[PDB]
Amino acid sequence: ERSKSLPFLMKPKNLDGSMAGDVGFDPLGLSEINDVGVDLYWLREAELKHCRLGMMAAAGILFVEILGPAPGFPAGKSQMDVFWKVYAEKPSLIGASLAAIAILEVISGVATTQGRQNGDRAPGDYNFDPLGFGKDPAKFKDLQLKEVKNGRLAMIAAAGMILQGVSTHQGALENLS
Amino acid sequence: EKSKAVPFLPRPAALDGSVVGDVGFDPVGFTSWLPLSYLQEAEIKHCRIAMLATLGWIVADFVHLPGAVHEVSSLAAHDVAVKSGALAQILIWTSIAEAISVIAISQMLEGSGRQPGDFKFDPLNFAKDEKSLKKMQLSELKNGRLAMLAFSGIVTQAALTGHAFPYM
Ligand code: CLA
Ligand SMILES: C/C(C=C=C1C(C)(C)C[C@H](O)C[C@@]1(C)O)=C/C=C/C(C)=C/C=C/C=C(C)/C=C/C=C(/C=C/[C@@]12O[C@]1(C)C[C@@H](O)CC2(C)C)CO
Ligand SMILES: CC(/C=C/C=C(C)/C=C/[C@@]12O[C@]1(C)C[C@@H](O)CC2(C)C)=C\C=C\C=C(C)\C=C\C=C(C)\C=C\[C@@]12O[C@]1(C)C[C@@H](O)CC2(C)C
Repeated sequence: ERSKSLPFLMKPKNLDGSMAGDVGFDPLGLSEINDVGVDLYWLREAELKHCRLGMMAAAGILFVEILGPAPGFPAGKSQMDVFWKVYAEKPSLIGASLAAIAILEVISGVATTQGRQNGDRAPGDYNFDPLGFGKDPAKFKDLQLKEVKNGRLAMIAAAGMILQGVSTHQGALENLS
Repeated sequence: EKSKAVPFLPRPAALDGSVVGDVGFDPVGFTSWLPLSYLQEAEIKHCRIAMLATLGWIVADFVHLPGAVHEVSSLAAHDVAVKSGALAQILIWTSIAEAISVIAISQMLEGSGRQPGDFKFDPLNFAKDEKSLKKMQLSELKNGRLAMLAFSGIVTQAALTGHAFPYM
């Protein structure tokens, strides 16, 4: 009856055990929202998209700062400020990436709403397993848990890197030391 | 359910299997409120127009017709051809063809039996049975889509950088 994460709180009604990373940590009861097209399905899809985006962004920042930029690309070690140097010399790359992300996000929203309507697609599912790393069950649950935990950690990390780069105008590991 | 192209999206519910080049790609559901034959005709018309346009752009940046008016790049050829009246002739004959097309598409939508884009233009055969016709329709659709995207890229790159045939 009590949430596993917060023993002083009752179990959130909509979070039983199903989703990976579920420990009952919903103090504000946001999982019970059923308005403005927002429900547990939409919240989970948003959480998974945030997890994946944060993982990609943190990996990119760390890669560029440690191993350096790719040939022909600007340096500076400040990832929040090197973006304007890339846009100053290769605006077409940024524009094409933005257009591609826009199209993919329109497709993602359509897929989310459709899967919410005629329930056949789990939240965050895009059938993207080209290498077959999660075919069999009893490993899919473990992979989902790993992805969720890594994505939450990378969300926090990427938000921290964004704020550090905006404020200190220095590199992430530069702030570290 | 679970359209072939986008495996996580539902089938567009208007494209089951009985159209050439039908991989179930309609995420925004254009076929849900527009006739399928109308959209097919529009797509095939775009394919043919853009194939001709890509070939003409690339060729005219290499070979020029005799005369001083034809000595401009394809990027600047529009303002020269419109002034000389060269594009007026193309406009006149294209308008005639498109009025006949108005009649044809109206008849196709109101029964008839004319397949979308089927003008029966076939001096040579190149398509003897149903299988050959289907294969060549798929080839035409794929080549037309590729040429539409290719002309888009060619024009955008040439406008961005006023370069010759290599528009990099
Ligand atoms: C979308 C189709 C299209 C359009 C609008 C244009 C437009 C133009 N072309 Mg052009 N061209 C095209 C296709 C096209 N071309 C193709 C496919 C080729 C390859 C043979 C060429 C080869 C070409 C050359 C070599 C030159 C031009 C030039 C020009 C410019 C002025 C003279 C002229 O009209 O061309 C004259 C066109 C030709 C001599 C060949 C056209 C052959 C046609 C397109 C193929 C048969 C299709 C058939 C007749 C369709 C019937 C239509 C129906 C309604 C009845 C003008 C901007 C001239 C210029 O100023 O260059 C900058 C020039 O020197 N074009
Ligand atoms: C209606 C809609 C879409 C939809 C739909 C459909 C289509 C109807 C389908 C469904 O049926 C429903 C629904 C709702 O899904 C809404 C669209 C979404 C919006 C409104 C898009 C918002 C995106 C904004 C982002 C993601 C911007 C991020 C900015 C960054 C800046 C980066 C910086 O580097 C910059 C530039 C400068 C640097 O110095 C430092 C920083 C600041 C870090 C980080 O990235
Ligand atoms: C949109 C795009 C790029 C957009 C870039 C933009 C907006 C950038 C704009 C800017 O930089 C400028 C210009 C100047 C700056 O000052 C301002 C900004 C704004 C910064 C590229 C698309 C590029 C699109 C591309 C490359 C498409 C390739 C498509 C292929 C290969 C298709 C293949 C098929 O069609 C066939 C062949 C057969 C079919 O049946 C099957 C498939 C597979 C679908």
